[PDB]
Amino acid sequence: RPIEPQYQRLYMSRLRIRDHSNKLRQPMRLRATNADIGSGSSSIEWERASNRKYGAMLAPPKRQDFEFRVV
Amino acid sequence: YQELHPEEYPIFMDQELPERRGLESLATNPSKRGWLTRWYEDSSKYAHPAA
Amino acid sequence: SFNLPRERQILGGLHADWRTQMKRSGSILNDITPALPDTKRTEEQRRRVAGWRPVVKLLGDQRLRIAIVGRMNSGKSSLFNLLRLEPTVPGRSNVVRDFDGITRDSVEGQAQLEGMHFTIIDTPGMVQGRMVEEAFRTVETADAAIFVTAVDEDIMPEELSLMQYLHLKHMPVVLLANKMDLIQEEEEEAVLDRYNSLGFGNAIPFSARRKSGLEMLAAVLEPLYHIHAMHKVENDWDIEDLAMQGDESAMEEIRERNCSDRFIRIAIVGRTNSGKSSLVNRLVGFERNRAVDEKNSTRDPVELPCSYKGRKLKLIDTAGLARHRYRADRDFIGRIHGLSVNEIRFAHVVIVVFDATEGHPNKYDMAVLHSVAAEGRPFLLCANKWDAVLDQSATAEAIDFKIKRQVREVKYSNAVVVSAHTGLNLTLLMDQALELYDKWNKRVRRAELTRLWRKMEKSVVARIGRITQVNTRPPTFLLQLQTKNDSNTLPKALQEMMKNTLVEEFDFRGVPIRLIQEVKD
Amino acid sequence: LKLSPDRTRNEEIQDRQNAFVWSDEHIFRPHQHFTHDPCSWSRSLEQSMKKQRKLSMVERLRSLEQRQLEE
Amino acid sequence: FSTFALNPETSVAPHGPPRGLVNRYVSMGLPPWAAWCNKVNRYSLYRMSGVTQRSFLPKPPQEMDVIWLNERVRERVRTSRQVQNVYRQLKYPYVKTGIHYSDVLDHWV
Amino acid sequence: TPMMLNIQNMMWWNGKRNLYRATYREKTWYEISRTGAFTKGRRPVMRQKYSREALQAALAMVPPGFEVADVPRPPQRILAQSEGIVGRWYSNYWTLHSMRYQCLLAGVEWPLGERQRPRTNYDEPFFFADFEESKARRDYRSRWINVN
Amino acid sequence: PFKGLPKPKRQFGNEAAEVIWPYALLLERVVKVHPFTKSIYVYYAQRQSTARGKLAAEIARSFAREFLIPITFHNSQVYTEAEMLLEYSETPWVVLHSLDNGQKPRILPVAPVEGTPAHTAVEQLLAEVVQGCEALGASVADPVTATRVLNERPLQNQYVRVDYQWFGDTPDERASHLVRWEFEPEQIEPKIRHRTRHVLDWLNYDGNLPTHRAVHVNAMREKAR
Amino acid sequence: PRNRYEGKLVFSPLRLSKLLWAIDTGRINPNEVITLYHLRQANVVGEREIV
Amino acid sequence: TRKLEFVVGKKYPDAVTCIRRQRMHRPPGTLRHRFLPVEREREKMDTLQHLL
RNA sequence: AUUUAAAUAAUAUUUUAAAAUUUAUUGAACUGUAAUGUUACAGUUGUAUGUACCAAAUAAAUAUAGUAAGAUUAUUUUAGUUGA
Ligand SMILES: Nc1nc2c(ncn2[C@@H]2O[C@H](COP(=O)(O)OP(=O)(O)OP(=O)(O)O)[C@@H](O)[C@H]2O)c(=O)[nH]1
Ligand SMILES: Nc1nc2c(ncn2[C@@H]2O[C@H](COP(=O)(O)OP(=O)(O)OP(=O)(O)O)[C@@H](O)[C@H]2O)c(=O)[nH]1
Repeated sequence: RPIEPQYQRLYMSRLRIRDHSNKLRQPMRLRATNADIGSGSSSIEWERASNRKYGAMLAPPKRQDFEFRVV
Repeated sequence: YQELHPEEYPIFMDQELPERRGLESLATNPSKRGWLTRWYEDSSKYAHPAA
Repeated sequence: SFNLPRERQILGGLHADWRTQMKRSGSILNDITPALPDTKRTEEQRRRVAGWRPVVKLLGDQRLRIAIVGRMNSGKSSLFNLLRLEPTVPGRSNVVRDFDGITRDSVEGQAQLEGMHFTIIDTPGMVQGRMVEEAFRTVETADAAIFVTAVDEDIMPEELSLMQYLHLKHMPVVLLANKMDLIQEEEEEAVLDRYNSLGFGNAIPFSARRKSGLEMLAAVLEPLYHIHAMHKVENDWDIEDLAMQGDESAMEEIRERNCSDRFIRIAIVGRTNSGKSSLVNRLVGFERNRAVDEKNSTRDPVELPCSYKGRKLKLIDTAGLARHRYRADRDFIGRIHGLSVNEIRFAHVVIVVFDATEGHPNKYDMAVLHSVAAEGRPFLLCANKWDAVLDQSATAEAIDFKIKRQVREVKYSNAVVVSAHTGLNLTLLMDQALELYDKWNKRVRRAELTRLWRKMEKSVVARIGRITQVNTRPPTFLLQLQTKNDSNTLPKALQEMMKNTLVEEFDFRGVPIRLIQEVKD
Repeated sequence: LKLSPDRTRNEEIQDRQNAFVWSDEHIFRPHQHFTHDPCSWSRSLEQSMKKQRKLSMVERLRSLEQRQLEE
Repeated sequence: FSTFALNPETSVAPHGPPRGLVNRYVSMGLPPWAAWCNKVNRYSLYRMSGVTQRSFLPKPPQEMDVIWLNERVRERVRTSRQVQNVYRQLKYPYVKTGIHYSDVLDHWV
Repeated sequence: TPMMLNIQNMMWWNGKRNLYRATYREKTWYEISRTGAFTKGRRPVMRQKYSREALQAALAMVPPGFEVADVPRPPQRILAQSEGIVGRWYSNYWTLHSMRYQCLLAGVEWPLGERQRPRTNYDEPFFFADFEESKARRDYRSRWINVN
Repeated sequence: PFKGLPKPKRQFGNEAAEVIWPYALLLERVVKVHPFTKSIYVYYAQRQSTARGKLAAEIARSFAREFLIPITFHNSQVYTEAEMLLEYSETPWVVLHSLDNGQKPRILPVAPVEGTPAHTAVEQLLAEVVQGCEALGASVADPVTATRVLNERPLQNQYVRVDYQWFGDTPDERASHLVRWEFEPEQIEPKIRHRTRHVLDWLNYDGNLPTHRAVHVNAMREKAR
Repeated sequence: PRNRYEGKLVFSPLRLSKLLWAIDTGRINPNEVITLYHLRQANVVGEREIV
Repeated sequence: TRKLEFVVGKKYPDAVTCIRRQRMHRPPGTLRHRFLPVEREREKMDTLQHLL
């Protein structure tokens, strides 16, 4: 059942407060989505960073090497 | 990443197979036309290591 | 040639298994201590135990005695607590856990299945493949035995040896399988076939969680109950016929007066290593319980009926009381502390043991004494290890100083020195306990109370005109206030002074007293 | 509220709810074995729960029986 | 049967730390359960990695009269009963007066 | 102890400094923390790109009776650097495999061998001793069986 | 020393199962056979009339005692057994089964060459047995069903009375010198009242938690002293 | 609810109508086997939605 | 109470109310009260026995 | 996953003032002791006081400034409710 509109407004305000001058900017989502996760990597400075692009953290871990030691 | 940036890989780097979740859901799913359906259905690979 | 030295990967000497790390951590996490093996009894110790004498007579329960035996985690404690039913001491539940050897000492309690009243005994599980001497004694005393086994663990050479021992001793034993809810029909067939081929006979299925087999178990025991009743009545007829001797006449007198009277619950309390188990062993005349140097030697209360000087009673030993600081870290010992407190709350007399080697009772000892006083049980204080303490006079002076410094009725508590190994003043301790119970049940005259109050008023708010003793077991006095203002009660200092006066005059020395402020209406 | 119980509240609830046995709570005539199964879903779930665990005793007995049969 | 027990057929969603995080901790060289920490940032990861030794000696190397081969004073940290606060305490090695006998000197030293 | 007490002793803040620290730190804690610049995650390690003749000369100077399996991968707490052909480069794990990749790119035949030998069928020897307990787990047959 | 393990078969040829096996010997003898192999049964005779028969029986006994328990230990899905028959004979044999119940078991005799050392004879017999197992596994029909049966089959090496000397009793102790990525999140996840508290106590790292006021007071007192 | 745990398969939508519109306009060649790389190069999708 | 009055007022606006404020929320006149203090929770059983 | 949008931008958030507390340091020329004007002892503190505000002095700091308070720079204006 939907939460009370007052509390929903309070939470949406807490999401809005990030950028207040820009009225065109839609409020932040409760849970991050693909576009929000990928925008940072899409930016140019991150566009060059190949290790953080296309959901690198979201994807499951890479297979470790045949021989692996930590000492 | 390799598919989106083939320029950076002059040679076909060994492609790791997906995880167990991927194998169960998509890669080896006849309904989804998983690209590993044929490999999963094969039997010689279970028959002998050589195959 | 080109190789690196072998070396551990995880740094700091840690372990990849949080369970291994937990067991390394220890007490704060694993509160339950491991199984206690049989103690090393020397030849001299055996000789001294043989030389001991029983200061009280242990009574053989006339009802059928049935003992449950088997390996650890076999469901024996669960079956025991399902069968048992205590109408007089609620909260007597044996500790049950998934660990091994949780039951430290043998326990006994009255149980009934289908209107058949008998006494059932739980014994510690096999440890090192050799049951403890207390378990052997209890099994031998018991009239019948139920050997309980689980299905998630195949039979073991320890169980085979126990079965052979029971066969050698000719103990009538019935085989039960207590975890049949974890097994399926096809596997049930095989396990039941193995149990049948064992040699005893058709193993009765049972499941403690499902409470299945209780109705079936009763049918198996009913022949034993009937034959035991026949033997009991035969013994009674023989006693009646041979009463002319005099010893049998005295036995008949005992067996009549025990029914004509009611048992008095004497509960022994103390810290983990006070020596209450040794004290009860000395009192009963042998090592019914087990005493070890380990702090928390026993984890469950034990009750032993017995008669002292022709007065029935049930001597009770408790696990031990620990401070909240320790209990919070180790809740489990907190559980056994709660179990002990439950029995203290229902005892008719309480005896607090404190090791004399310490030199004087501890603050926690005084706390326990005040707790029993508040509960309203005649409290007695006993200094143990008196044969080991060095400065007897200094220890006695310290004990007396502590008692005097105590503020409430505990100030009147009587301290007695008792030694287990040597066995000193045990008869005096029992006599004092009986005297305390008599004072507890003592009665006072209304005229005497009124005259005493009048004299006190002349000797030293709203006055009172009528004082009477309403209750009997805990002596409670009702004092009526000559005012209709419901909040104009008496000062706590005044009521404490009145209680002290009553204790001093009517000899309620080791007995707590209660007062009720009543207003007219 | 229980200080050191072997069974948590959920475990106690499970133990009390599993005490129910339709076999004792009702009767079942032979003709019904071929046309009716009151304990279908619950009994299937119970059998699956039993399968979840693996009993060393029964496994060893079955393995020994199979070894004897092989010869 | 009981509805308070998860059905064997049902599969609850994964909740604990993922294989990626556990692999990061293992690569750092810690047990998998070491992934259970109240809070962790880049600096905390560097601190708990162990590549840097946070120990010391009572006196500088040119003044330490006692023979400390590799033992150093180390502070151990213990959380309170509530995880809100932590207390630290320094620990020193077991200094035993070695009364040895040297063949060359022929006399106990 | 100031560090235990969490006292901010910094020369530019209060003119003080803890006495248990080191006066010179070659690389700050952030530099130590950044591992991608220290390990072989994605970064190339040998910047030299030799020609076919140079690769052949390197393989010639490599001594006989040497296999790639004889050079274990260095642990993670060791800098992943690939020196040139300065000396016995075949000892350096990263330089060896970087030269292997360069030879693969250039079409130069690689005689040293593979890092791991896949044993497809059951052939001699039939019994082997592995006191390190790694060969049995790493066996291709075992991996194949587990996957199946 | 070890309790709860199943009791090994008490045949006259199954002395290896009863004898305690040091872990060093098992590590030295590591034999891998096709897991579709189900059971290996070596059968030899107590006494042999002919000298060649006696040699064959001797090499069969040596092969059993040496490479029978190791096969079971290192496969965990193969039941290996040896039996001595109170009967004259000169042709000891080996019976190989497979997870396919429809597959006829294979019989491999012992055929010693004119003259060779015991070590060479045992090695040749082991090679022949391994080749036979591989051929049987390859010829098994319905390999998918065979693999399912392999998954469903229990471990047959539970009766081996191994003796770990210095490697460690637990698998973690034995593999302490290796990194194990094959962990289960559910198993590793600590399950205790304060798992974070206990983890931080175990490994001395503060979860960015403030120091204790008691510690501050003690430190100030020490500074004063 | 709807927790994006690591390894969860949360695919970004790709409207079949959008793909057909791209083909009709001419940014995607029907004669070739379409792939995510081809879509990216044709610019029918942006880097924001390539997770 | 607040809950009852608000529910009835906001749902049944034309709801009549029958109350005597003088004797509402008070005990009857033929009722006597006795608040007995107890030094500790243990004395409560003895007080109850005395009352009975 | 039957099934309609969009200008990917982030950095900020009055001002003055809490009995503050924290870190480090100095002061026995005043005062209070012991010693015979001088010496020795000092802020989890020396003997009412420790240099004309003893919760001392000096140096550093912008603590839940919030549920203290005060101040807050741009007249000629152009639309809804005045105790719910
Ligand atoms: N499935 C199932 N489990 C049971 C049953 N009865 C007991 N258990 C389990 O067995 C464990 C052992 O508990 P107890 O039988 O009470 O312990 P005990 O009988 O005193 O054995 P010891 O502690 O070694 O002396 C308990 O934690 C229960 O979880 C049963 O009927 N069915
Ligand atoms: N020398 C001596 N020691 C005694 C005496 N009475 C008790 N003890 C001590 O009590 C120890 C045995 O422990 P227990 O008798 O079981 O008493 P406990 O430690 O409290 O055990 P539980 O009450 O069952 O928890 C012995 O090691 C003795 O040191 C005594 O009269 N003389």
